[PDB]
Amino acid sequence: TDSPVLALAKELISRQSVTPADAGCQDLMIERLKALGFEIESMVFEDTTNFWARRGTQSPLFVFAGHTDVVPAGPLSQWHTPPFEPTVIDGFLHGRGAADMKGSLACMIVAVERFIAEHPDHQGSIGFLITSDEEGPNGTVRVVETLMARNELIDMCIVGEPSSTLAVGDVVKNGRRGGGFLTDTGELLAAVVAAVEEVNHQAPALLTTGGTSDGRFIAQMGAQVVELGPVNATIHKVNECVRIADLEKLTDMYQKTLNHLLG
Ligand SMILES: [Zn+2]
Ligand SMILES: [Zn+2]
Repeated sequence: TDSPVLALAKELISRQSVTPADAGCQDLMIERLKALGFEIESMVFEDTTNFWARRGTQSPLFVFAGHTDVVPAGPLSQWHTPPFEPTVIDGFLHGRGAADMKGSLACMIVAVERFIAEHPDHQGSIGFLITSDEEGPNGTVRVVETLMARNELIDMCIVGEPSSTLAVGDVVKNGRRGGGFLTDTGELLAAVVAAVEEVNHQAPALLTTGGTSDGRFIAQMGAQVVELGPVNATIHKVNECVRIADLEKLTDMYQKTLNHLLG
């Protein structure tokens, strides 16, 4: 039987959540998080479902952000495997969303599970901010404005978009907090770099620009933001896939980031 990482990633992949459809992916995540003490707030905007979940009431607020939607399969004649059927071949998990970004979502859930099991008494708070419209040419903005307008301000945020080139964690992208005009302690990037170095024994390359508008918005509003996720060589393409070993590594990097920040 699978690791909980692969088991959950497979589950997510099976749900045909073509933008902006969620197809029940968020309910899967919400069930896992409800079991860990998270309060959940579902929020629909336009044709999209979103949610915000939080565990803890104390500073800092650390958040995992991402989307459940995926882009269309493209030509089925080109697909070696059924696009919405998670298909394991030679150590790789094939399917729409494997890399962008249902793999990372499963890694976020199991990392928080493992962390909350080792550190039930963690500092700070853990949040999830999940949307289903990211591949569009709205949801993030609407959720973030809701949190701001009730003075619930994310301190630090990992966006699990697939940031990597050859191997998971070889690149991460760093947001500029408030566009580079708010003070920035570097506490998040230090934590993530620390985690990536433990796992890979190599520092990631850094980009300071170029991520998603979604993450750029979170940073502009005041969060420290880092994008860290799987290899992106196959995103939005036929025969999208992810190295399963890299999903185990990413889960560890997320758990280790949590240790450094909260544990
Ligand atoms: Zn994405
Ligand atoms: Zn995408």
